[PDB]
Amino acid sequence: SVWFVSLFIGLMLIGLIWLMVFQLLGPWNYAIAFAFMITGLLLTMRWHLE
Repeated sequence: SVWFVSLFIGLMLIGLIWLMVFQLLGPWNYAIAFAFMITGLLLTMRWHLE
């Protein structure tokens, strides 16, 4: 499944983002954050109007 794989990338990204909040410079940290914004949106556009 293409959505399930996508979701999994997004969790893997969230799992990385929790690490960027509490454990792990700036413009790179926010870049990784941004990429999970792309992934977040990607999953919404998987699906469409009938």
